[PDB]
Amino acid sequence: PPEDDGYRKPVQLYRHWVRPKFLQYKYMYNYRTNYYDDVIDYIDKKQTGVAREIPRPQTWAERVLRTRNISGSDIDSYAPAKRDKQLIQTLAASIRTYNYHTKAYINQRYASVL
Repeated sequence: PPEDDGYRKPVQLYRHWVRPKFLQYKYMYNYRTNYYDDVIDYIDKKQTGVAREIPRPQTWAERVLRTRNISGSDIDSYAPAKRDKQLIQTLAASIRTYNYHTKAYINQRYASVL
């Protein structure tokens, strides 16, 4: 249908007025920063003396995983809690190991006949 179209039509909707700016959206900024993050990281830690291999180019999915690694990890990090809670009862059992002990074996007699 849009073959004999030429241009993309003049201005419309003059009287009502629409189109507030909507100037910024977050993930677009994330993508823009993503396209340069690896190279800027490489260079600015290069002046610090720490070494890294060449910034191999990354694909879009690779870029998104990179972004999640640099952003999702920062916003989502709750590793320590359940581990120590689970270790709590193991330690409690470790104290509880007394259980009156005693009896046992390889412990009998006093004879010196060898």
